[PDB]
Amino acid sequence: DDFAKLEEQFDAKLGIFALDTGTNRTVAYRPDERFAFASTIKALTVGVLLQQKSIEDLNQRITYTRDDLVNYNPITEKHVDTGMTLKELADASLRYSDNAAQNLILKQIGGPESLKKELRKIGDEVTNPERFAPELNEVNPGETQDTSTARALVTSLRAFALEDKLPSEKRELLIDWMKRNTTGDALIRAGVPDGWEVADKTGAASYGTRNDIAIIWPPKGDPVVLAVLSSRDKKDAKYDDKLIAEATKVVMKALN
Repeated sequence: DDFAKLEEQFDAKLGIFALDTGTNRTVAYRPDERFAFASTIKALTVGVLLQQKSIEDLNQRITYTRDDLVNYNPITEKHVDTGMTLKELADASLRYSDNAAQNLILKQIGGPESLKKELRKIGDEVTNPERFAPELNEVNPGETQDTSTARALVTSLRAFALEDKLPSEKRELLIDWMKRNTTGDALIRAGVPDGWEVADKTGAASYGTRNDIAIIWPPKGDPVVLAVLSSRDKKDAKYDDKLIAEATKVVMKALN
C-alpha cells in the first residue's frame, strides 16, 4: 500500500527489490517488471572490466579522439590530447556518469555483445545490453533491449561487489568508486539514516525513467542491496528524484 501510495503521488510505475544479506529478509514490489536500466549498467560494465584485467593492467593509457565524445563527457572532454588510463575512465564512468567513458570501456571489452556474454557467464539471463551510450537510453514500452529487472540488477550487483565474481582487492576498487559517487545525493542517499554508508549508481532514460542501485552498510551489520527503478507513461515525461528518496524510506522501515 505504501508503495502503491507513491505511484499515486508521483504518477509513476515503481520497480523494487531489496535484500538484507544479514538475514535474507526481502522487500519486493514489481520485482520482475522490466525497465530500461539506463546508466546503472555502468557499474556492471566496470565489474566485467575488473574481472578481465589485473589491477596493474588498469594503468594502460587509452588514447581517443573528439570522435569518441558523445552528448555528456564531463571528464573525458578535458583529456582528449593526453588520453586516459582505464582506471581513470572507470572513475569518470561511475562517479560522473561520463558517457564517452562508458563507450571507451565497452570497446575495450568487446562491445555490448561481449558484455552480454559475460553477464550470462555470471548467471544473469535477464539483463539485455545491446547499445552504446546514449542511444541505450531510448527504450519504448514493450521493447526488451537495454532492459533489466530490479531482482536481476541487485543479484548481479551483489555478485560482483560482495560475492565471488571478483577477488577482494578488485571488489574494493568498485565499492570505493561507488561510495564516492557525485550524482546520487537526492536519491537512495536521501532516504537512508545518518551514519549509513552508501555505494550507488544512478541512471535516467526516456519515458521519465529514473533509477538507483546501491549497497547500504548499517553502522554495524551486513549490507543491504537495493534497486529502485521507475518510469512514466509519456516519452518526454520528466522525473522527480523525491520518488526514489521516499521509496527508500519505505524499504528501510519494511526491513527495520
